[PDB]
Amino acid sequence: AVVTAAGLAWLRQYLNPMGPDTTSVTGYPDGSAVTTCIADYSNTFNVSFPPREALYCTGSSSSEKPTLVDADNYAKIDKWSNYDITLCVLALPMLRNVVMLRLYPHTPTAFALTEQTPNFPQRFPNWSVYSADGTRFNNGDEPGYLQSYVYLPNVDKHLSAARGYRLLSRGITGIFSAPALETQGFVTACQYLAEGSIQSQSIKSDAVRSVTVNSDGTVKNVESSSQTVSSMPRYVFPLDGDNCAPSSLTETYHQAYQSKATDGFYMPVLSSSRDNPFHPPQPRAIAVYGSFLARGCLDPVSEAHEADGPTHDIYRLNVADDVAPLFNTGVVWFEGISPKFSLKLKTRTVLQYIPTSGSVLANFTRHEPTYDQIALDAADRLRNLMPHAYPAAYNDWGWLGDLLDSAISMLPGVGTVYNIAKPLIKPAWNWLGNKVSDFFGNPVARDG
Amino acid sequence: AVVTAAGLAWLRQYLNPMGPDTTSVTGYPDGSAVTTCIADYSNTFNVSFPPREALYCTGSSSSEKPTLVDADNYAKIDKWSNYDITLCVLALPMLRNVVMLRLYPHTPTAFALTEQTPNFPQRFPNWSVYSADGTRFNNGDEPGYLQSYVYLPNVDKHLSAARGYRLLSRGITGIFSAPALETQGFVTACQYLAEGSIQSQSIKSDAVRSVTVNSDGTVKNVESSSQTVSSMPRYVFPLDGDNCAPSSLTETYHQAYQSKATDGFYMPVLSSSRDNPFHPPQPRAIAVYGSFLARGCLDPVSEAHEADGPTHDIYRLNVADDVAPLFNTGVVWFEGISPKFSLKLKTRTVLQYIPTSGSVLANFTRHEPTYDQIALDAADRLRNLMPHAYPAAYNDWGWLGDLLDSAISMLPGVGTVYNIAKPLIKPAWNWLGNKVSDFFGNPVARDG
Amino acid sequence: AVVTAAGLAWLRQYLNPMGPDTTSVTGYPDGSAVTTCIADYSNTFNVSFPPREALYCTGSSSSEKPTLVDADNYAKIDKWSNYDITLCVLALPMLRNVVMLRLYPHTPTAFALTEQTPNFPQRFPNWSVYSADGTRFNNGDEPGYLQSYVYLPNVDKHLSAARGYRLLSRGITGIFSAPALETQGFVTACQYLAEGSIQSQSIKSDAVRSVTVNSDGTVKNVESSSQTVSSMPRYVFPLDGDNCAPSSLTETYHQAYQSKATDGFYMPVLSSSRDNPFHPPQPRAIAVYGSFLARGCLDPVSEAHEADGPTHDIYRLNVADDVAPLFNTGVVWFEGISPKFSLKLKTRTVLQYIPTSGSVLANFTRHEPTYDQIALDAADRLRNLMPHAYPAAYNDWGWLGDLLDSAISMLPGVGTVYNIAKPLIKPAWNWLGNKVSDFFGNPVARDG
Amino acid sequence: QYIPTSGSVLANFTRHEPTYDQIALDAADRLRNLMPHAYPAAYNDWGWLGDLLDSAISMLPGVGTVYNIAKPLIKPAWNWLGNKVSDFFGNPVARDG
Amino acid sequence: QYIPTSGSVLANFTRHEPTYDQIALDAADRLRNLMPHAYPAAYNDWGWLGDLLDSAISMLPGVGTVYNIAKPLIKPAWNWLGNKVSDFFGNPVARDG
Repeated sequence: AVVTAAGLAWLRQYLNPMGPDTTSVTGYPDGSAVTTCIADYSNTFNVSFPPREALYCTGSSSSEKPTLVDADNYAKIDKWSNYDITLCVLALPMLRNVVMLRLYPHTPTAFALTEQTPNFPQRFPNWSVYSADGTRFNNGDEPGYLQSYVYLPNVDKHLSAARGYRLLSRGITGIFSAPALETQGFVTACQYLAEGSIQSQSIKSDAVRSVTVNSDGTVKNVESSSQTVSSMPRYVFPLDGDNCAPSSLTETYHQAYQSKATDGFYMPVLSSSRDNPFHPPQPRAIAVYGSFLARGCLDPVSEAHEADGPTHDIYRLNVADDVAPLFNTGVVWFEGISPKFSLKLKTRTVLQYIPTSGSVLANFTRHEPTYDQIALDAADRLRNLMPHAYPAAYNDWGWLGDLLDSAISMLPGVGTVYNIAKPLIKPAWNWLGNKVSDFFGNPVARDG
Repeated sequence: AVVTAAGLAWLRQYLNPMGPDTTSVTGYPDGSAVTTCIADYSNTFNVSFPPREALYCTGSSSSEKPTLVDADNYAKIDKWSNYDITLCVLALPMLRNVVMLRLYPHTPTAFALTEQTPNFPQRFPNWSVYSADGTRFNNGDEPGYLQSYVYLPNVDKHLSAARGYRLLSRGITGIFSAPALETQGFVTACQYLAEGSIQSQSIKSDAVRSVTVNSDGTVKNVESSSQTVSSMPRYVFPLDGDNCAPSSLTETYHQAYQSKATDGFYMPVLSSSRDNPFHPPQPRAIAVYGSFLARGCLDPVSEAHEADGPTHDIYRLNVADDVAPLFNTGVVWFEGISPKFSLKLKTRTVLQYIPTSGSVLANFTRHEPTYDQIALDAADRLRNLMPHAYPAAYNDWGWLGDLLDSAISMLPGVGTVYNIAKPLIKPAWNWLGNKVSDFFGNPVARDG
Repeated sequence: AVVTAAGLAWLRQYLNPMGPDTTSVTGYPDGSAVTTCIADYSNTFNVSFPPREALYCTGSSSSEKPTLVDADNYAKIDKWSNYDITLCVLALPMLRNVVMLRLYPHTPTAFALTEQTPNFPQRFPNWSVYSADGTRFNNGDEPGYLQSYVYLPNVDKHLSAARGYRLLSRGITGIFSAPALETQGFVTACQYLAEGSIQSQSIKSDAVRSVTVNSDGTVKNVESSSQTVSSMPRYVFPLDGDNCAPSSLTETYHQAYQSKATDGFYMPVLSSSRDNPFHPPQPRAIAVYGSFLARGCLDPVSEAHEADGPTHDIYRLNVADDVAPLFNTGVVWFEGISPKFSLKLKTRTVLQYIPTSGSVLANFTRHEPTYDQIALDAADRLRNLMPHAYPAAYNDWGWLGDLLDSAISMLPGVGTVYNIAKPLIKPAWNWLGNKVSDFFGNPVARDG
Repeated sequence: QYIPTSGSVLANFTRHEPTYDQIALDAADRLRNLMPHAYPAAYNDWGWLGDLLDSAISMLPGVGTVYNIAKPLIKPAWNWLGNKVSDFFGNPVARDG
Repeated sequence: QYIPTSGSVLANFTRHEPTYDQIALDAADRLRNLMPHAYPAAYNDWGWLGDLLDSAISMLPGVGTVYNIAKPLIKPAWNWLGNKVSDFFGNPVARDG
């Protein structure tokens, strides 16, 4: 009838993954009664404007040939460096490939994605170029943007050796810096659930046409294999790419975070569900789910037009991974950034494993199947009222824990002993105008 | 620890969508903290025996040609009009295409469905004819029944412009009338969860057979492409068509509603789940899930017979839509109806949207992310004890709200302050014999 | 605010399916308000070392020919009978085919499964032989192990005649015996959730190659159909076959049961979820989910290598069934068993039906849609702290019910009236060393 | 009721409480001669049945009686043709259909 | 505000509470002649508005008044050029931009 210590610790690391006090690492409070090993991956990447040597092309040029650097089309990308730029990060719930970095000459109207599968998507220090017309880039085209994946290798190496896993928490911090007199820019952050699923797109086969004209050979096998079948199963994410523009996100979600660029960001991605069960590792090809062109049988049609129905485009990412289901997809945008910026990305991913016998993880297990129902209910309660992100320097929340968690742990049901803990009001997170008030009306003087 | 006003209003519109007091429209009480726009679609259709001009044929006759009216086989359908008829409505959870109307010469043994995909299914004012042998109808066959879809166009137009949606409530009313001295007939209504899912049926490819007999041409590519693959993914509904006969529904479900025909009906379709999350629009081809013929590997067989296993027939509807998951499928039957009847269908569908930026919905948003846990728990509690339908004129329930909702809002957990609200007894909804008693023993004198 | 009698009875049969006091049969406490019929299937099988007449081969030898007995390779299996053996039973949640028996000459390193689909898997009295190299067995190979399915025919016959079903409880008892002076051996038991799903494996089509060399015939249709498509949908179980070795199971799960062989076993398989909804019968081909060989797009690759990505092997069982979702998969191992053993398997499967009108089940319905929330919460609570199995003779648990269920029914939320029921401690189930203590510290003197 | 044959289908549906109640049998034998042979098709859920008729008549058999007096029992008048129907306790029957 | 035409797009967005409030209309008619015609672009969220100005002026109309006295109302001085701005209750306006 009261939150335990372990449940409270889990709640604190789940809501504040990169808070300074989160030193101990604790598991999900459900009493799984299974030997588990919890791993904490902290990584840091200094991302800036890439030089030409780390810049490959995804077109059919690098199709069978390995990665092809840019044949000194880098002049156009220098032209980008003349003006201000835009930098998106997209944190899908994939376990490895923690985030997708993307660099634009200027803010796009939507999070476009190429129809054709790219060639050799590049891990972070390298980038891959895409054309301005939303197609893959071969040398001699017009570069549209740069893209890269931030890859955690230890996560792969450990996920190989595990019966099951579950993501405990994940946080991404964006310490931003730029030369003095060029600190201009804005930052926007938003989380939302993009519930992926294993789907296969609808494709067509090819009808064989043989015309034997020989004196005895007159078979004429004109049989039509050109029917509609299902492609490979892929894990498909329904992120509304057309609606991931910054302004749309700000006006849609009330917990979205906005600030000047120098504040950076700190996104503690949150689970969208209430239970977090173990899953066997299942690396699959990831794809992102587009829109449909032909209305098809959305209108009265014939049998022949049942096939070309509302089939949504599926954009292959050419990246395989296993995803943490029920976790929010995060996205931040930096607009009007000076091209000679410097973003220090810090990712902290803590996740639980069930070690496979004889594997490396077996030597690190740590056994307390603690149970705490109240912590889970409190997390489900708090999901809908935490801000989506905070300034990069905003850690060690005074309101968290002894105040917010305690005040909200008395609401669930009537599992309450303390009569009243503390009144809870609606916080006002106006970082742009320095009028920030936390959940209890206390103001927030600037700590950076 | 007490139901709010907004939660109560949502509960009232969810349980009584077409009640007279439901003037205000309110959203799902989960505090989604998202800019939302709630739309209320009220539609009315006067359905009667169709004339010949509004009656098309679905056979291969109208395959590439557009819809083909009946070549004055309408004499047989007049013969139908000689005797009494039967009228089914099937309310699947599809957002548009609110209901499926179907007209039978006499009550069928099951809700049959054609194996071959029909041609040009018709929106309500028009109908489409199907043969008596459970096949599509070409001119010169024996007509078996008529079918049509009741289509809401504004729902489509708005669903185009939305990031996400969720169905809040849906009600269907069936005001029935007929000439005096021909009021004879019966009405039956039942709801049940038919949990659809995205499935692909198993089909076969075609093996190519080339016999080059030329002096140098002797390739003989006899390779067999005749393997088993997966067809298009479709949203498949597991409605037991073989068991949707009226009598079976009455004897299976205790909340099923039965009455004389003149009472009409009023079905407030209910959600089968406890949470109602947003979903991106996903129009897919709808299909209904049949039964299997060949037992296949249900018995010890060889590899070659693994393929022809228990593959269930999938009946394509040739209709594309996106469905409200977790909502019950409703069905009503009118038996022994005078053929010159008149049914006024009134559908009220209220559903929430997340507007896309710049779309029309953006001008109508209305922002109060109210939270009310007790309302959700009360709805989950009440799901299993509300009647499936009421007489068409039975609105403004005295027992609802101040009595039923209040009495049942004290059960959940022990989140209770008022000591005792009101004893709750088992109601007796015997509309046929005029012995109706509500949830508190009060009787129901006839209001129509 | 207190557990009902019906809820308590359901809890007792769910946790102790084969306890002597479980005479009455009761349904799931959710108040489904549906006409239901509960069936109780109790079966007994005396399994021992099979003789040659009941021993078929699964290789391509018995491909189109029906089952083929062993062409007196039975000498090698007698050689097995010279030494000690190993006997696994694998209780997947399939409704019919209650368990899979498997016999090994000596303990394997993993629960291997053949890549090629076997021929004519045999029901229990017969067995099917598999080669030592993990392939199907034709006469003249090296036999690796024997396998059979324990099939319940009445379950099939009743599942044909039902709108919907749900598994209420299932227990498997393993009364073990052997000639005196040969009682040596060990027994291990473990349950774990293997959440299956309808998946289709990725396969390839075949590219047609026609070279018309005729004077007028020069078509040369070289079109490539050799693309990647999806195979048949199958219900796929993610059981970690590589990690089902006995020692790994013992060291992974803390509730795993270990004892000397003569103790037998008694596994009350438990649901892994909290709600148990009805489902329509859906017999599908069952398959077990393997591992992947080629890393594919787990590394930066080209489009052509997106196809050969991490595709996991799917082992077809050549058995069709419909499964009880959310129920644990059980597995027991008997090591070092004298080859002339005798295992009396007793399975009790109790499950609910919604009868189809006019079917046989309709004559046996029994209507009390009892509701009991507390029983469901108590079951969810108890899931994680019950032992996975008990000695075959350990029934009629004193601690169960009046003590364990009562003590734990006061924890959920604060729905508690009795101040304190009884302190609950951590039980110590050390059956090997005769130091067994139940949940309240009381010891367990040996009852057999 | 059935006694299932071993291995038959009925064996899977058995339901075991050999309840004994002598008073119910005596009450049924008593009531046999004074129940109407039929009722209108819509006449179910008899108010007089059970808590009133069965209780009132369960005290007659022998002297196996604890409650002093339950309720006086009169001769009902089932005149369905003329809408003058009175049940076993004089209460009238307004038409329910 | 709109009255939607049947079947039109607006019909899907209707929102029904025909609220009546006479006092609000009278207060608006009263306030029309004494509000400034415009304010500096950054001058929003008026402290004097509503709880002070509307409340103080809602007691004037007729004698439909319950609260004895709300707050004295003086003549504001909107001198934005010289930074000598005083609102309707004499409180000054320090520059917010």
